[PDB]
Amino acid sequence: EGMQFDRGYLSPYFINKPETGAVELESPFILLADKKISNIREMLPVLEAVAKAGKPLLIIAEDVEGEALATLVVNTMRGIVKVAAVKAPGFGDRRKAMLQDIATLTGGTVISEEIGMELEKATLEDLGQAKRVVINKDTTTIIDGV
Repeated sequence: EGMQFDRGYLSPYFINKPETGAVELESPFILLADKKISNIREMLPVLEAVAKAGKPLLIIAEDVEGEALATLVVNTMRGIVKVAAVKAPGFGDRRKAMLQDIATLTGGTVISEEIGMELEKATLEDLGQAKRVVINKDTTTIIDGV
């Protein structure tokens, strides 16, 4: 089964499983960010972290756009980074609540704009973990969250 929400990849170029036509990440770390990520400079700490741990990264945020989404995608296409990004589900307080539920499910911490919750201060410990994540055009599924 696995927890599944109605939000798909923010880019088909995150697809790493041709035979499926979808994104499939094994033993991924999951960044839960209740905010819009537009600058990759802010993402570097987490990106360095997952790379050192040798695991791919799923990003679930209010939105991943602009330069951050572009840079992320090109580097994914080039095989330099192992990531997939999707929008958090819901709107208003529902978004926050669902992000927290996913956080609890995966043992992660929801990064935000609040003091001490900055994305640039995020560590491997703030990331949720799951056995596998599957993302297609319409949905994201988190399987066996720690």
